[PDB]
Amino acid sequence: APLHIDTALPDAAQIQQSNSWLEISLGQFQSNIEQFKSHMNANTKICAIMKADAYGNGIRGLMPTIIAQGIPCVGVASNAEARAVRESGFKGELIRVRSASLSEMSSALDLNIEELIGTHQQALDLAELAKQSGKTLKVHIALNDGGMGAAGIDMTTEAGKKEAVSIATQPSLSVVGIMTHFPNYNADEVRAKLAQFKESSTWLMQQANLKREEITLHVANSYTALNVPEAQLDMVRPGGVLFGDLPTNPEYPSIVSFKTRVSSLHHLPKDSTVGYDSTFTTSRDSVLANLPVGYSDGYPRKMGNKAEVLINGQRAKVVGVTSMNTTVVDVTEIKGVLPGQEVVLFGQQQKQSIAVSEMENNAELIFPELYTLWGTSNPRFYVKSS
Amino acid sequence: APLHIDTALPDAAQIQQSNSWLEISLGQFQSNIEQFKSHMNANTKICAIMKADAYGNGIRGLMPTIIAQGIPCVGVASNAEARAVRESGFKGELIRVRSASLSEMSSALDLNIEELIGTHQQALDLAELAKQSGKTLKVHIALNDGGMGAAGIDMTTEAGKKEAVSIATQPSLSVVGIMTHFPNYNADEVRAKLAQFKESSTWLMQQANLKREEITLHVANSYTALNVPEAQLDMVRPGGVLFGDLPTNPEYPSIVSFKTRVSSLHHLPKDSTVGYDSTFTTSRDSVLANLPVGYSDGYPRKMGNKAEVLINGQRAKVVGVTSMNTTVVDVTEIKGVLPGQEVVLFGQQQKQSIAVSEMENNAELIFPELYTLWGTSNPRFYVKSS
Ligand SMILES: *Cc1c(COP(=O)(O)O)cnc(C)c1O
Ligand SMILES: *Cc1c(COP(=O)(O)O)cnc(C)c1O
Repeated sequence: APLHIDTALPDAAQIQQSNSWLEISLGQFQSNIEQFKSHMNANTKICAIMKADAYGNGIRGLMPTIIAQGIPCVGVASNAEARAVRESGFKGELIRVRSASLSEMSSALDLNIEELIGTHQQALDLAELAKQSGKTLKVHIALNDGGMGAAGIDMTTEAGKKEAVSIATQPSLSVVGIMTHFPNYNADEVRAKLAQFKESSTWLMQQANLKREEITLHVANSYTALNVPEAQLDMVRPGGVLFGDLPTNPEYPSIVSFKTRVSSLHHLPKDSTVGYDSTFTTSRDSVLANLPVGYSDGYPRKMGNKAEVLINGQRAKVVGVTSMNTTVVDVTEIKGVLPGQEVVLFGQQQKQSIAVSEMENNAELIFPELYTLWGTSNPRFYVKSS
Repeated sequence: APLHIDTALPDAAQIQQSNSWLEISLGQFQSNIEQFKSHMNANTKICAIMKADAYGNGIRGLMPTIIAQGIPCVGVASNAEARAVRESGFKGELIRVRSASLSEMSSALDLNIEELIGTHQQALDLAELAKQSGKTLKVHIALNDGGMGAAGIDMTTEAGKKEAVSIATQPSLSVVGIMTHFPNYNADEVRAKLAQFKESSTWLMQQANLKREEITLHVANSYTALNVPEAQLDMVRPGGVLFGDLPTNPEYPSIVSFKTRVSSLHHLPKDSTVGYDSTFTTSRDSVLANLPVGYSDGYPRKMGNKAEVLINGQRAKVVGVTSMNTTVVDVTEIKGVLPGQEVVLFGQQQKQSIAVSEMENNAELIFPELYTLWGTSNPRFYVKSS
């Protein structure tokens, strides 16, 4: 992950001299948050998950919305993300959504993160940090009732239960939450695992003399919070849906568009090869648009000869493989095309739209694989309109 | 591409609190440059191609080597890259290796870039910029003899030849180079296209009254410079080989390693699912290492259930799919594993090595697709040893 999340919010002139960029619809983000809120029980609170620099959309540009919406909790993964969240002035709960090394946790003490622990050694390490800093650190215990087998303590055996109790009774730590995480969007499976989580967390609280009314039980990602409402419990952890990436729930549109522009227009006669490996040959006298975007910007090699882009409200085929820095598009039949015109790689333009499924099929990746790396590799412009 | 290339060269403490990082062997880079130089004719000069933030390895950390080695020319793609090169104090020739929009070219005037033009409109636009800035701008004309059909002017028709002459005779521009670029690593094809390039460039110079001895003819990328020596001409444009990514020439080892560390160690009984979509189930009582790296760091989803990583000098299988931020590895049979230990995702560790072909097969990407996005998504540490 980036060591530092740049403090700049790119302006129009800066975007104008960028090769490619992301356009983030702040209105759509606000709308998605408000829509999501409308479905939450009165007794659940929201922890907005902002890992991977807010799912590629950018923590620094989105935090003022999180604050204006009065969201009480934010989740992050890296220390750079924790810093960017606190630098926004956010003074609510900040949780880490993943296991973090001791070196990560120790360097972030000033940020008041509630770490996520699932092993005795993590508890021991944090207890020592607490001791050395003269404070009691707040933690969430991750349980494995969801069956992720990743961050949590599995309690299906005697040894696992014993380890769980050790975590939960560690001196110098305050257990403020107990959680799990679900691996699938199957509602029946989530309901069965939710029941098991309630059993496991109740048992653990009994064993460690924790008071239920002081513990935040939380299990729900975006899918679960909306589609298994009884799993909302004390707090929900929506990430993708806020950004409009919950594939089961298309009523939350994506907030991200990926754009470039036509650099140059080239006349190429019939029977001319295009691109590395000469994977395409013109079948007619052609006009090709040269776009200064390539796989190093996160537009994959596989897009060539498969994808279409939008130029002047019309679909144009990507021809030849995409190079490290350049993409070539056939604009032979597209009317009105000129250098400098905006090109949509993902998003809408006039009456045309590129679907998420289309992107996925062409890239042979899932959508977040695309957009998280778009976000590390391109500036974000926050559009505020409508 | 990034709008700004961070000015920091991460130190050990900063790396220690990063989740994942790249290790760049400066010694290997120096060695690769010196080895490459040993094969260049006395009359050719070197333009080190440093696009995509030096192929993910980082312009700012590598420029002092470029300068110490007395390389006279650097090539870049984005304006941010041009800035990073000039900010190193490099005062040699700076060329753009791709078509760039007018908005890009106009914003970069202070950087003294020699732009790369293949259309009349680009020539006209730059001539106007020259006029308005009271100077003569230096340009390279891209020709299509290589058959890339991307940045160049195709001269196989009368109209193409006429456009080429218009580019080459534009008032207020100084043609300092004429070039092409080859789409394949086939030496016989490169030789045939080289002959055609010599014919086309000679004709163009005659038509526009250009003086051969003042024009730099250049056609060779890494592959061509080493494997078709007669194509070295006046200047070569090596990128990949300097960084140790020329697949035909393994005698230039890769300068990049991708690393993380063990965050936590988890005991998971037999018949336990791991990861989203529960694509893996343990067949025995297991110990799993949780690594804080995932696809948002550029370690693809497809690595799960396919790849191995190196921990304590031994290979360990990645189990379940990689998530946005986390990777799980089976260390059940690995002896000596402890939290905090370094993990090699790509590179060498003790007697083990992960091959480029292995990476490619597992990720279902070509190597530069991986490393360019590693470079935008992780800090670089420059190792200076041996
Ligand atoms: C990312 C993550 C979430 C949010 O997941 P979405 O499917 O994007 O809503 C919630 N909890 C944890 C532990 C996560 O890692
Ligand atoms: C990237 C590029 C090069 C260098 O290519 P390698 O195969 O990495 O050596 C040379 N010329 C142009 C025009 C390029 O775009």
